[PDB]
Amino acid sequence: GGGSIKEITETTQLIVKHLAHNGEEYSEVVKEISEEMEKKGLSKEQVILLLIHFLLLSLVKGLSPETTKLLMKELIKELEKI
Repeated sequence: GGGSIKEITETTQLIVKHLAHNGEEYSEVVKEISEEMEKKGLSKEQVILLLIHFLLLSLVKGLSPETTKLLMKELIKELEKI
């Protein structure tokens, strides 16, 4: 439901640090993206969904950390409208 998402965030950072040559640059994106999700009041379930969405953009689709950050920011905005 709600609460802190730092545990979910730190796990995602560690996941992407391990599976990407530029994992550190992705981890910083996870940090900035997670703080925006907790700012926008998104639920834990939305955070996990979006963090897994970030993992698939970065690690599966091969999108740069800057690209994924832009897409995650636009997805967070779309979520707060609903």
